[PDB]
Amino acid sequence: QNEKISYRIEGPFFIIHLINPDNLNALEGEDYIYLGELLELADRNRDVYFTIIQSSGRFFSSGADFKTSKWVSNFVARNVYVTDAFIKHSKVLICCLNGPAIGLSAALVALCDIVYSINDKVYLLYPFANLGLITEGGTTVSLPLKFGTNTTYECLMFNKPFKYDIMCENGFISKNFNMPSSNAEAFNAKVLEELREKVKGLYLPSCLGMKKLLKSNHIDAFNKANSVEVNESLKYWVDGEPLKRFR
Amino acid sequence: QNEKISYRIEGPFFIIHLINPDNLNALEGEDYIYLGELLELADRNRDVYFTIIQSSGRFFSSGADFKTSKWVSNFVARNVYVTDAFIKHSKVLICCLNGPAIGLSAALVALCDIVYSINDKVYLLYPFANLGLITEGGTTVSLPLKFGTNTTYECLMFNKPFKYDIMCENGFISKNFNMPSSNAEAFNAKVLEELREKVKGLYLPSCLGMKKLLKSNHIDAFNKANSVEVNESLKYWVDGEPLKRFR
Amino acid sequence: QNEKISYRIEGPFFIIHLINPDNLNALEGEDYIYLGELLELADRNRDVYFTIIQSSGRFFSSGADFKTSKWVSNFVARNVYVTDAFIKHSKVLICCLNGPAIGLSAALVALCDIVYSINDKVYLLYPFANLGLITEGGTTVSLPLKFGTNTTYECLMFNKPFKYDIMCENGFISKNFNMPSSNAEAFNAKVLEELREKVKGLYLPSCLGMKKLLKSNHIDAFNKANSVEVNESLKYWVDGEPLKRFR
Repeated sequence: QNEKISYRIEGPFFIIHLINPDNLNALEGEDYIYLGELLELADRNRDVYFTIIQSSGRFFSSGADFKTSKWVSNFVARNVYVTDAFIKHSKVLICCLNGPAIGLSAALVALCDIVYSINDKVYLLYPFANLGLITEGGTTVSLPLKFGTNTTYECLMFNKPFKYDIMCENGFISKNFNMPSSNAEAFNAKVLEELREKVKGLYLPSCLGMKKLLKSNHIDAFNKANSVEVNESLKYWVDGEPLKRFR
Repeated sequence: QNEKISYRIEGPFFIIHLINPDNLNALEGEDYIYLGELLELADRNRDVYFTIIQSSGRFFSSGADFKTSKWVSNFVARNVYVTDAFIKHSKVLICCLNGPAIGLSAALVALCDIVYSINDKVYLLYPFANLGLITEGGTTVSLPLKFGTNTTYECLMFNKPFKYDIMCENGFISKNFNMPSSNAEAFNAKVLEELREKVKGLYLPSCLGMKKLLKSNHIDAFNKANSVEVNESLKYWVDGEPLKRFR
Repeated sequence: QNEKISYRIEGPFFIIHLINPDNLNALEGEDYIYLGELLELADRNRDVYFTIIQSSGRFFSSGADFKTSKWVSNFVARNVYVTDAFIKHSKVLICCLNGPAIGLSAALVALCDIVYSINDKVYLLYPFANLGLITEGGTTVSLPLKFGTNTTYECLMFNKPFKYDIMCENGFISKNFNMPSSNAEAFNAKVLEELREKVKGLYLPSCLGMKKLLKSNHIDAFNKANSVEVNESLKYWVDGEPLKRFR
């Protein structure tokens, strides 16, 4: 197991927690892999109906941690594995956004089923054009779907944040808790307090039955997207440009 | 014919009216069937270009009326038939929302082409998780399409209303008449007054031509949805849980 | 070359300009064709990454210029060619909306990737029902996608504008410059000033790589749409009604 990311179960809630606020929860390849496996884990567990993903500090995650060298063949394997696990996960994926997210970790927020926000200073940022890359983590599908093509084009092409006012206008954030971003702990605990309230009286196997159908609406497109995003990425690595621009 | 639901024709407008406000226009299986047949009716009638669906009282409809017992094989046959008729209907479907709608009658509001609202206290509610069921009436497709996946997940998974402020933010309501919900009669009559204004000067066969193309965008998905929703539902009935939870 | 529409290149920006404000930039068939060819042009040019489309005066365009007569077989050939060129264009399409757009020129605004507006008095209008026609310029796909089915039905069926407040609520306008619509010149120049700012530091081949993937999400539907819109249109011409209603 891993000291940047913890997890526990709590009735129907399998809870994953990024516990490295000092480093703005930047994640390395093996961290993304681990995160992928925790989902595989919650997904086998027959008592779990909701995978909640929380973080810490002032950022949800600043994304990739930057510290023949086909280290990029791991970078790529990273993308595929973790993106696959989200796309396919059958439990209801909930993300507690305690601050900005960037890069692949931002793409993963966009694959979650429900998102809640600590306050209105949150944003998602996809700096691909800036690092001479293209879309990853299913964003080809996930961004236009959840924010619209024209907004997606404005943000991706010109490396601009999908800010909070955009998130509400498109219903991306299912609720804002409007709390200090000093206290991520209380926000994460407030969310789970309410989740515990909302599930009372429900028949949870219905939720999974319902996700099973809703998921079918785009599952093929999500997978197609993951596949072709990776293929086309290689054209960009072999050119070399991404590397020069890691500085 | 049937004493819970009336209808008349009025130039291009085939008007269907739920006329049972005392019982908050709850509908039984045969009522949904009848409603399905009235659409088949308007759909054959070559003078009709708009099927308007109005109700009465303080509710548009509270949905299913609850009053070897394979009565559920009728419940199921109900869903399939009436959902089919909406999906396939070729006239422009307009719904005059005089108050909340619940359940299948709420799903049918989501299949209508245009919706108008009496005032800002209207809502749609889909209590499937609460009755140990899954999605029905094409909601698998219709909700994410018209409100977005993240909002759909928040409302369905946790049995919460799609309230009015959500409906505007997603353009679901094409106009609010902002009238007392004492007077549904005047609201229904105001809507038809305006509809009569708006059609003047138009070439109505163009409207049907245009719906024919727009409809093609999701017709397969709607049908796939109706089919698999029903199949998967049976897994839930045979378990029994829906029944225990009718109390 | 053509005296109603100019163009120049300026680093990565291929700029097309409708320069006939006196006639509210109404366009004839051969004008739409030319516009189609300018795109084919920018699309071959390997130094170009953005095709910017600007206009002049108080209108972006009032659409079709109205001034055995199978002149309609040219009307139709017009639609197909120019709609094809937009659908398929691989450079990032940006449209600077200096005032209202109508008809096919409005449909082409809806095919652009990004749109900016001079001020909040802009609108798009699709008067097809009014001229006994159906959808053209891919609007069958483009309108519901970018504004939603219910709003699309309200505007098309009843010949009403997609006004500015609707455009923001659906993220259609990626930024409003809030300037006098006296001065279109300054607005067009302000847009290009900012575009020049935003591209600095980026790796432009990433933008085209990203559009290549995003475009794939609906390219088949757009093409299907162009094809069947044309086929079904002929049923309406042969009836004659469009012609009677050109007065």
